[PDB]
Amino acid sequence: IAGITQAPTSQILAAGRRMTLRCTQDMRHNAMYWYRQDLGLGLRLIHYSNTAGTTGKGEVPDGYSVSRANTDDFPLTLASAVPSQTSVYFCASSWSFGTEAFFGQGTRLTVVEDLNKVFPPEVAVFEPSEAEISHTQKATLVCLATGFYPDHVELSWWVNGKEVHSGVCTDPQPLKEQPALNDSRYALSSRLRVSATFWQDPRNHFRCQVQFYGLSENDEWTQDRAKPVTQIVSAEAWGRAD
Amino acid sequence: KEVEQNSGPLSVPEGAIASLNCTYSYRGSQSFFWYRQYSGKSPELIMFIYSNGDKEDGRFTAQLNKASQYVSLLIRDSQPSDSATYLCAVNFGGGKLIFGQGTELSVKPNIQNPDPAVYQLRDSKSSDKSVCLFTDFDSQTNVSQSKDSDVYITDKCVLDMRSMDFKSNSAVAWSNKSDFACANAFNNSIIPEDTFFPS
Amino acid sequence: ELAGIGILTV
Amino acid sequence: GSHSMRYFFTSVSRPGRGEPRFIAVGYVDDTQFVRFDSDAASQRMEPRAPWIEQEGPEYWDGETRKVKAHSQTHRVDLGTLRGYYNQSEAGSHTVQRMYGCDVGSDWRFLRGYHQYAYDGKDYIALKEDLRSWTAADMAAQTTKHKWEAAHVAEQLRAYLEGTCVEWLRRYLENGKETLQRTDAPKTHMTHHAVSDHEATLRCWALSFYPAEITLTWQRDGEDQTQDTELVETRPAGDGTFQKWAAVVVPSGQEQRYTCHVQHEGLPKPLTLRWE
Amino acid sequence: MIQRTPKIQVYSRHPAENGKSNFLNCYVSGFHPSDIEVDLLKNGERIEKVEHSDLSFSKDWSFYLLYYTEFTPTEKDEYACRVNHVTLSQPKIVKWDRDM
Repeated sequence: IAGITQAPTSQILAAGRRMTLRCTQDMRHNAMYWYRQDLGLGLRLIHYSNTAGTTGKGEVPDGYSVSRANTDDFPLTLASAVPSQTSVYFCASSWSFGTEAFFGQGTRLTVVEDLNKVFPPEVAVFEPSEAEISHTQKATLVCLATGFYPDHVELSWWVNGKEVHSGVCTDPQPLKEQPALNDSRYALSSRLRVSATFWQDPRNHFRCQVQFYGLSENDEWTQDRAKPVTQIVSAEAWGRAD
Repeated sequence: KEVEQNSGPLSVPEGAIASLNCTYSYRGSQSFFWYRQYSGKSPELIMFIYSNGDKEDGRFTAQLNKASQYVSLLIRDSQPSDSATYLCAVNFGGGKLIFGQGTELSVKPNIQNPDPAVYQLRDSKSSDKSVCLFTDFDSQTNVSQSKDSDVYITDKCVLDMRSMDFKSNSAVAWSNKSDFACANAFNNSIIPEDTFFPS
Repeated sequence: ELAGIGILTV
Repeated sequence: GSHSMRYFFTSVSRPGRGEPRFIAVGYVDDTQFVRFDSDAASQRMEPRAPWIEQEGPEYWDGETRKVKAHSQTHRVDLGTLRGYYNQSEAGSHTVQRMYGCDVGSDWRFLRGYHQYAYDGKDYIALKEDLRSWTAADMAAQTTKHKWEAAHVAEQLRAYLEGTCVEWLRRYLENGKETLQRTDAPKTHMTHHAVSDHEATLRCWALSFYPAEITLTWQRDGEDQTQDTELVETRPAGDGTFQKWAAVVVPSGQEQRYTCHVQHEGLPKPLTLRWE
Repeated sequence: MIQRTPKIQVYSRHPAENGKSNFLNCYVSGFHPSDIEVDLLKNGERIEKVEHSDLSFSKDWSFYLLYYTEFTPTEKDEYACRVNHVTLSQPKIVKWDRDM
């Protein structure tokens, strides 16, 4: 089925390095677009292209190259990667100029001067209160993901090896550990609430699962700890009849 | 150039009519789009409009006034699954598709039974790394953060138990090594009345 | 005013 | 009393080498007001009537982006049609596009159109209802299907019933001095004998606006669709137009013929004969 | 591929008058394709300062153009329009006739 694809979906850059975001599209659309989104500035148009072979400057051309050799592809390029370019990047396409633009999934890109400042999440689970169980007959487990930079994190709840989407809520956005200090690391909380009986059944398995996006496997890691790569970090808790 | 939407965040109660607006400079603009963005997702088209007048699409109504440089979006019969950032896009010529800043919308859950309480939960990877929960407060109660630089409290978040038709809002706080209690946790914004403490 | 829509490659 | 806005686009491939030519011109009624020429230096949309100049930079940037977009489209089109028709790349070829709208005396929408030609013949046209297409041939069907699937027609109908009309009104009001004037045709009459017994006799209409006119020939008040020579209305180069009508007639009854001139700038028809 | 030969009319902007400034016009029409050569002649020689309108077209798709130049008619001077088009084996000349 015809659609539109970006790649990669996530990237961490050392400052000064050059980078190209792939974007491709099989819908036979003439017009294509690159945008950036920043945590308060909505989408801003970078470059565009009305047709295969032609291109144009948007509101923020400044910083990035671009090319349209054919209809399908529209790669976006960063020469010297400055940390001001940390954003989320979207490729979109439309049939012709002026008709509806269909967006791709997005790319989260973080530019840092130093790759030693990247860190995985520690994940903990916190088992519900007896007071909660003896007050509202519900039981809330909470999960904390802590000490991670950047905020390339995706949290999910697994009961008995099966993901749930009910009785669960997660902070829409991570929460700086030091809201002043530069390159500060982040934290994420989540709540899973289930019935008194479900929690008290000791056969039930609960797992908080954090997919972190980190270093490509080809990276130059030099430090004394492990390479803060793309990984899943989990924490578990089991049912207590007490 | 200039695309400007209502400054968010806005808050609308469930089932109510919600309303967003967008104003644009260029008088020659000929195509107007409304997109819906959930957090960390991709903008998805709600609707488009080319002509002066109204466009109906289920729970949604677009309204365009070329003379006033104006586009509007009207959500009838609001669901909580309309809680999302809303984007206005207008075309300024060729490939020059410009986006508004986005109005952030949050539909409030109708709290069926306010039982404001604060509990304490202990750890598995030991016992002492401490965390305090705030739950079952009515939508009228807000939460604030300004403790030390050490004590972290999150924003309110609403979960929905579909099997029990129940809805709960909750906020989580913590600060590791501390003499951080439960009574002193949610007092930067004063706690409600019957705020149940277990001790 | 030129058309800003409906101009599509053949 | 009626009026019209129209845009005319010509795209010409100049092969063996590269870079096609693109010329766009825009007219309100019989008056050119904007143009774009891909061979000029500015690479921008340019004013060609006094009253469009007062428009702001957003207007001109807008029109420029849109007109460049038109050319780029046509440039893909040239390759595409070349492929559709198994033509070689050694020959020069032409794409033409005309669109716009007609209003009545009160400036309310009367009619719209969007027509497309290849090598000077009809390729695809929007029909009067603005919801359907005429494809001149088999190759054009492919384009038709593609345009139907992409809802081109609804977009064009929005432009043609809304934007076109609206902006026509804006242009007519803004250009009130120039656009809403009527210049009465100055008339006269020449006689040149051709073969003793015969003489050619010609009725001249000058300095009139708009271009629409009627020059007819009568003998004794009787229709002459036969022996008549009628030349195309031509521009004088100063905003007005010129035209004539001649008839060949045996010498002696030069008072048995009258020439009739009809124009909206005239209070009543003018009928002339010799002295 | 249909070709169409240009119609050509030479004339002045205003009625001709000796010693009084005017414009000489050559209006070519009904031609296809668009590529066309047009010169204004004074006593058979090329006049250099000639302008032309922007290429447009008519309902049947055939192009037109107006070529023009400032001139001051005398009784003795002859004026012409020379047009070359792919449909023509050699340029075509039409003389200006004031007493038409």
